[PDB]
Amino acid sequence: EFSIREPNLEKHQKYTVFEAGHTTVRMKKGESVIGREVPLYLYCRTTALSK
Amino acid sequence: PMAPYTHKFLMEEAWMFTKISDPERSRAGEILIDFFKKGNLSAIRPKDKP
Amino acid sequence: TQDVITTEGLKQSENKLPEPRSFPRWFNAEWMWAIKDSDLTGWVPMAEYPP
Amino acid sequence: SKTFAEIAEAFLEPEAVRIAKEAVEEYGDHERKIIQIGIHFQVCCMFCDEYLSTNGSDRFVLIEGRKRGTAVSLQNELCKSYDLEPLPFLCDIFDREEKQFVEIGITRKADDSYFQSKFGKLGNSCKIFVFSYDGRLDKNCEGPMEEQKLRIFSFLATAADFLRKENMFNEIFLPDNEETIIEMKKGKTFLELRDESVPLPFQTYEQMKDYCEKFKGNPRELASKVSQMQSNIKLPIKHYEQNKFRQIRLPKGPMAPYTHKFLMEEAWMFTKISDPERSRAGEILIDFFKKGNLSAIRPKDKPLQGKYPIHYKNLWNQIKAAIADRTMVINENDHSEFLGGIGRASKKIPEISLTQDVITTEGLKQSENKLPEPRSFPRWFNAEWMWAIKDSDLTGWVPMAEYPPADNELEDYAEHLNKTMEGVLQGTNCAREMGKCILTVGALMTECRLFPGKIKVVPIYARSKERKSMQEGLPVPSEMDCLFGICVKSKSHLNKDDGMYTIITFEFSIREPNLEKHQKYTVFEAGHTTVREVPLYLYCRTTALSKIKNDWLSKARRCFITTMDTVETICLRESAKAEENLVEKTLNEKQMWIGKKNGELIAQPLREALRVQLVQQFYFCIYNDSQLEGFCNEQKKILMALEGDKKNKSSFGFNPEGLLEKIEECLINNPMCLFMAQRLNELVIEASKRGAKFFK
Amino acid sequence: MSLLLTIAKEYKRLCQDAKAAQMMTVGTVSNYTTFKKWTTSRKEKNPSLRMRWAMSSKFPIIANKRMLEEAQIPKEHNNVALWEDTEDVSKRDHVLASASCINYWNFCGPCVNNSEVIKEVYKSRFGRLERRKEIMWKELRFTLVDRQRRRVDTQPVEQRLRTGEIKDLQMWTLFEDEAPLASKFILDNYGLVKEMRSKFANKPLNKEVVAHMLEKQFNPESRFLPVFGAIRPERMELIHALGGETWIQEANTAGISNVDQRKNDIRAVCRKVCLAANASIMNAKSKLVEYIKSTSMRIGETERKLEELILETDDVSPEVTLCKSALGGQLGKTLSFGPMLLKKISGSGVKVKDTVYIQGVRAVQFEYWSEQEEFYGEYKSATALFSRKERSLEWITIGGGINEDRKRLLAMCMIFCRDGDYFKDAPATITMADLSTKLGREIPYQYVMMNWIQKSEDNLEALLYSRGIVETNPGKMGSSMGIDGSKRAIKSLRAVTIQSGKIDMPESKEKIHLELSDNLEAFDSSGRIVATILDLPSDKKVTFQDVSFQHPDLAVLRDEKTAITKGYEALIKRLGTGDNDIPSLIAKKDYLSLYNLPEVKLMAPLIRPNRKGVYSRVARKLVSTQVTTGHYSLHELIKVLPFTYFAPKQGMFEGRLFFSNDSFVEPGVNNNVFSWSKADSSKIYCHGIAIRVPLVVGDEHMDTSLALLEGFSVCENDPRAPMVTRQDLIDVGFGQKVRLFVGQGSVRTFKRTASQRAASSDVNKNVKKIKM
Amino acid sequence: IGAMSIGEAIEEKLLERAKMKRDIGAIEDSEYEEIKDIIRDAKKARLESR
RNA sequence: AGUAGAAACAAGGGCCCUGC
Repeated sequence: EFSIREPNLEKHQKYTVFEAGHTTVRMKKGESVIGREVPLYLYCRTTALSK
Repeated sequence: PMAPYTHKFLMEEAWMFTKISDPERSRAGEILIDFFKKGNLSAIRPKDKP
Repeated sequence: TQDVITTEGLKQSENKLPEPRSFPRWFNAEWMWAIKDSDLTGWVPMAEYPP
Repeated sequence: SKTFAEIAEAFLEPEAVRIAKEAVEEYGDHERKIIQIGIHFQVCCMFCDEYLSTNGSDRFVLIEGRKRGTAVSLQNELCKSYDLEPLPFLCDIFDREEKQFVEIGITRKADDSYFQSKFGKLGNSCKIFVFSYDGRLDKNCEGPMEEQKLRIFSFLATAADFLRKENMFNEIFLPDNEETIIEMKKGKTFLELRDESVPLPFQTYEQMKDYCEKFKGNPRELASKVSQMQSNIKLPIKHYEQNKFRQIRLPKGPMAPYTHKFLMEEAWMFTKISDPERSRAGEILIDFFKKGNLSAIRPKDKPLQGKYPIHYKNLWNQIKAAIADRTMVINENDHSEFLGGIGRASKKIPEISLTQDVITTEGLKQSENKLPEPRSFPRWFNAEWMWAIKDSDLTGWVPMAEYPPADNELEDYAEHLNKTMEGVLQGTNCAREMGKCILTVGALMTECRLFPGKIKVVPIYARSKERKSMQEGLPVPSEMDCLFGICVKSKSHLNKDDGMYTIITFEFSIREPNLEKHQKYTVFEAGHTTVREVPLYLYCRTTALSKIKNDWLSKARRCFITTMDTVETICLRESAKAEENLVEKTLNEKQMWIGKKNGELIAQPLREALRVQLVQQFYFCIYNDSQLEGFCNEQKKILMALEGDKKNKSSFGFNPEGLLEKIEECLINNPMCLFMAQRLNELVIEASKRGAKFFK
Repeated sequence: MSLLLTIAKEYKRLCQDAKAAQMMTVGTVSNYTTFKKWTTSRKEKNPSLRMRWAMSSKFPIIANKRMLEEAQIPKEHNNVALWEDTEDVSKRDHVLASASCINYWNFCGPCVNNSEVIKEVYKSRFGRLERRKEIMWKELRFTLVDRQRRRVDTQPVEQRLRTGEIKDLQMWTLFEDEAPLASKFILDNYGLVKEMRSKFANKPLNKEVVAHMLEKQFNPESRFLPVFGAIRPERMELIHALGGETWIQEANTAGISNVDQRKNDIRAVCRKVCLAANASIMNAKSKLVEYIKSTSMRIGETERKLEELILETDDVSPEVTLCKSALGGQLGKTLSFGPMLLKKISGSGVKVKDTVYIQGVRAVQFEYWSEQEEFYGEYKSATALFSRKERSLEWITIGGGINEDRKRLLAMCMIFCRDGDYFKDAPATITMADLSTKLGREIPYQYVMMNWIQKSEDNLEALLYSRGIVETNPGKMGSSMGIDGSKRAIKSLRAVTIQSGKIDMPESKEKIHLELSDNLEAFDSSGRIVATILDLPSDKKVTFQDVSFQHPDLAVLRDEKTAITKGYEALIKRLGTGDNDIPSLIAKKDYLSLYNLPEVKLMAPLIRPNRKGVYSRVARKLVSTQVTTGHYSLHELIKVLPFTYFAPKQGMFEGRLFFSNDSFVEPGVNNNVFSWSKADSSKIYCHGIAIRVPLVVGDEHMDTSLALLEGFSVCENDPRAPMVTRQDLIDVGFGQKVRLFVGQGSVRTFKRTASQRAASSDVNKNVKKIKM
Repeated sequence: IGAMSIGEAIEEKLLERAKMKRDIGAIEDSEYEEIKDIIRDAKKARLESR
């Protein structure tokens, strides 16, 4: 999964995390839209399921 | 130790790329391919050390 | 046989229990975030309304 | 590498390499010239650069890469077409917008010499450009186009760096016109010798060289000489089955006496509990002294056997005195001086100060080396071997490190097998002898390093741990410091390896001696000791060691490695053939012959046969000498013959009697060699009941 | 500082002596190496003995004195000595010390700010550790193992290089002021150097240690070992804990270190270009070399040129061989006949002619070798050791593990040796049509029979029948092979033997320089063929990732994106030196002359025509804003310039700048049409194709002299020009001269003018103009 | 490697480093001139001995 | 005295130094 909020060791224990380059955020500016770059993280995890 | 997160997906720390919806390509197999075409996924290249 | 058992040291597979854990200090934040209102809308589909 | 072409291909285009290669083949010059030519050729090429003229046509026309005849044809054709005068020599490039040939040169020397020679050779006929690998230019006309200069100088800079890095930036590979003949400077004396070292039929190196350079093969005369040599030789071939092996003949004389520095079977020990605070040797030797047993000893002037009893008695008294003063040192008096061989080193007499009268005064013949004299089979060796096989009432004699963690089944297997085997071996008597050697030699080595030129006092001790009973009774068994005797060194000035420093050994025992075995010792009746009361004896002698024996005895834990190797190999080989863990089974069941008793063979499980192999390896560590070296080196021929006999491979040999002679040559006064020779004879005897090739 | 003055005083005192002056005057600087050997030469026979006998002393170690005083390391800390004022005999500037002193330092000594740099210095060994942690062991089992001996690589390594390419890399990363002229490996692999440089800069380090470790990080340790199972550097590095002669520690180690994936990618690309060039009829040689040099590929993070990877690999496959042959790359002495592999052990021979009748009477020439030779042969999981004698398969032994592989290996050996009557009288099934010449290119009868076998299994059965069949003699029952490939039978083939246990691959550390023909068949100083184009698979479709075939023939895009890309390429090529190019204009702050370049004028037709005015306003703004101050990003002007050609106007700028084919670029964010990164600042990606920006000027991102090296060049030495350092080297004017010190003991003169031409063309063309 | 001897290379590099520092680093013109004088004297002595 | 092997050790340099 993709995320823009770095993790903390306690809440995110089952997760292996990386940093995958950067991305962009878009917000209003008067009558137009603008973009501010931010980092990007990738949260990897394994899990089971059932029917 | 504190109880960690358990749900399968991420709720608050999530993030999403968006695109306009086409009714002729409204399926998982197709939506994913389209998202890949504009090339924002291929740019995701995690570095080695986590 | 008995020699195989003595060789491999077979035993009954011990069963593990979940370790107890403490109170989460990230649940309230998740609840707060969930109550907010999302920029986009219409996520869950529903059926129509009869006459 | 591996060829000048491969080297040149590093910084040139493979095309220019192929061109310069064909060129050197045409002229048949030394192929170390592939390099210069390629460089020169490439410069000319990059000088053309595909430039164009006003007429949209090529401006420069190369002629260098072409053959010589073709080059002359084009040169004359151009001199004619454009109406130019024909030049005497060939050139490298020709241009059209100016209609005059151009010559390019290159050199490494930072001087105009090359350009002066070329300008004299060609005057002012055409345009000449000589570049230098280090950025210089000499010409007879206006400078070339800028780009040409930049590209050329840059290329030459790279080439010079590469060559200097390969050590090929020398006159050899980049010669001038003149220095193109490299040759060994055959002088005058060397030639005089070479024509003198020739084989017989020839008398001058020129004749030999002409005979070897033109030698042709004549297989028939070769076959004739081969057969002739095959007839005046008559190589014997002897199948062992027909020509059997006699027995080995041990020497004759008295018995070989005890030789190891320390006693093994007759050794008695005083034990105490070990406290971690007092752990050094010089301290343990005092703790044992306070309780009073060490002081109760008091030999008498009448020895059961030996020589020089007075010196030994006085030395023992001085030893006790020194221990009492808490300073483990001894003074140099007449007694110690005699037993330590202090002043008995020969005195030098230069010959410049020598004369015939001096010789006749005191005979000075050449020293007559007195080689050792023979011995007989030792009858006390089998007793030692059987005593060193049993447990000793304690364990942990030899210190060992800890086991690291484990992560896969392999390491679990490794730890488990290692624990069983070590537990079996750590309890024997051979182990306590190893521990005794380790610790005592460690102590002597340290002393020899710190306190040379000083007679010291070192104990013979060991540390162990009493065995573990069941949880009942006193748990956590204790440790123990054991003391077998006293040792003394004497001015170990090991200025150089292989030296010798005599030491002296006073040991405690409760078993009277034998003249045959304890020949070197000087025994005394000391007094009594408990167990009830029992007599006590004091074995005393003198011997030596050196740096090498110290270093090797201290490293006496190799015996474990070898023994473990043998056992594990057997077990895994048996386990693989069946694809199952047969390790515990192979250790508890597979039986190994050990010896004979009442004329029958004896066998016991591998788990209990390890001890025989361990003791064999320890004895190899103890009695090693040149004799044992040669013997163990010559017995393999016999074992290979034996194996060939077991598998019906019809062995043969060229001269077996000579082999037996070589073996028996190295059997002299060494208990291990003599013992093993008797046992090898008995092996072939016992197998002859099941195989051939051995005579009785 | 004061140290510099101290060095100057030391040099003066040393020159005052007489011998020192002579030795510092004669010869070149290389003598240093020599002098480094005549001093401090002393060895020992048994260092173990002397270690146990040396550590037994009081002060057995040496150590610096000033470093101890500065660290305030006392003496006799707690009645235990640590050192004493003396002078070792050799150094004369060191003082005796004891081993305890080392522990003292480690416990209460001076601490450096940080030491995580260690993880980078020793990347290879922390890499071992990391790969190990991700292994999942399994049970242990006992059995005999079939270990074949062979040459393999034990070090997983990315971007394996040569030795000449490292000795320089060790300079631009550590000793840059003392660096030599920029070599081609540097100018090409810029991002790599930048990467290795970012880690070891402004760090406290011992550099000799770091330099040695870099050599280790780029070395595939090649060893001749016994081996079992798959062959992968990840296993070979820990083979000691996977199996011996009698046991096997099962463990899955499949998903780690991703080495062979790169190699299979490389071979796929090579097969592609080889087939493409084969499509030609008269220039397959030049076509192939051109396709090779016009291609690039990504390796991990870095971008590498194909021709550079091909000259570094060691894949003995019939594809890599051809390429390495076209590029003049030497290679090993390994043969290849279809899918199998071969290697000659001994013997000799020479070509000879013979003929065969295809149907009725149709003479067809096929060659063979007239002598005896011995060969090792390798098919999938099956090995063989055989001998040929004058058009006959004399004997053969096999050590494979499958029946199918055994039969195929035996069959390909029989073909390779022209053994049988079929080579004497071909079968009816084959015809002149199947003979050869798909489109004119003949086919030797060998590969004819080859494909005839691969076509149907029954052809293979018949070919094996061509080998004599007899009754299995007694005793040989175990060492016999039927037609099915069974280890024993009642009737078996003739002169064949089987065995369990592979055969040891031979070995030779030899290299040979081969060549090739117009039909793409390599030769080795003899009529033997080591490789060809008939021994590789027919065809298959594959989607290559991270590849760049920037060549017309190897392209699938339409004229529109190609036009945009070619416009960007042309616009970058104007980034060189000399006035009228963009660097000079930026330096002069002539932001106006950029709008008038001819290159923007050639891309102008591509702009969206209905809004060309609006974009123009915005575009010009950015450029002026960047140029007037000096804080510009060279990768952004090159992006927006094509829009500044028309006249500004008024309108709402959405944020994107569109072309005429509904493909846009956005000023500030990377997208599919124009991308770049601060990591590798020497590339521009347009529609996936890569474009190399020259290194003439350096903007804020590029931060060293590394970015200026393609702008200088050597010229005739001039003592008038000034002498400067490598840092002031940025303040010279395009076309000026300056002297400089290079590497060691060398001074030169450079001129800030570039020369884009290379030697390849200036040599090839002039050569071809000589074969007439 | 190179064409200079050892003394030449040493001298040239010292002068270059002196300038490199005096330009920006912590060096004074007095120190620079002293260094340069020392070096020229050293060169004179080296070339004069023989 | 003793050691060891097919020759060497049982101190060596200048009262002081040392152990390839």
